[PDB]
Amino acid sequence: NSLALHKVIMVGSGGVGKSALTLQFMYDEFVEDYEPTKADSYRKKVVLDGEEVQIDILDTAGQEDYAAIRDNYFRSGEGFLCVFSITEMESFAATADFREQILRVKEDENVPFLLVGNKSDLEDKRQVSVEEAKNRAEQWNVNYVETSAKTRANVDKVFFDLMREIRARL
Ligand SMILES: Nc1nc2c(ncn2[C@@H]2O[C@H](COP(=O)(O)OP(=O)(O)O)[C@@H](O)[C@H]2O)c(=O)[nH]1
Ligand SMILES: *S(=O)(=O)c1ccc(S(=O)(=O)Nc2cc(F)cc(OC)c2)c2c1OCCO2
Ligand SMILES: [Ca+2]
Ligand SMILES: [Ca+2]
Ligand SMILES: [Ca+2]
Repeated sequence: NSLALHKVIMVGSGGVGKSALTLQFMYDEFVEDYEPTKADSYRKKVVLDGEEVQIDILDTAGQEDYAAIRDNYFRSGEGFLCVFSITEMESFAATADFREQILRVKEDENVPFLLVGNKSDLEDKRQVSVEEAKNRAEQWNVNYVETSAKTRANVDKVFFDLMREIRARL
């Protein structure tokens, strides 16, 4: 009677595509204006490897600055999509901070976690090399996936593959 509930948290610096990825996954729409300061949760039934489950997505927005609240939000998460934009090197640099924030709270270096390089449809504006992102993912023992919220490339993959990590590790 009770479905598995996979609790996913989007993290990453501003403008990288957290909301656009979420809204593409949820509603099959590329949304380009979503309030940068708006954090919201989303829930959908999805059939994961043939099992009906519920995904809950917390689309964070960095507005909450009070560390105890931010940590409470992370503590509740079971898996993390750590998003940067391949067109903004500083957003890639910033991923280290989210990683540490998550590790401090979850206290488990194997927490379900994907490094997501979004905006793969903007190859001509790339600032982060595939090599260096892959190297960082290797250092963290996480998978690296490049996505485009615009074209839908690997959007279902990152949510499904994270749910597979949650299923396996919890
Ligand atoms: N070209 C392109 N633009 C994107 C992609 N994902 C997000 N954007 C754009 O980047 C801006 C910020 O995206 P948003 O999801 O609001 O970033 P957030 O601050 O991480 O939630 C928006 O104007 C989006 O249209 C993508 O995959 N490709
Ligand atoms: S709450 O459900 O009232 C809530 C959720 C999310 C945010 S936020 O994403 O704007 N701030 C966060 C939340 C995180 F889990 C992590 C952050 O750093 C990655 C930032 C939020 C609230 O309520 C208060 C305002 O912010
Ligand atoms: Ca769960
Ligand atoms: Ca957003
Ligand atoms: Ca869909």
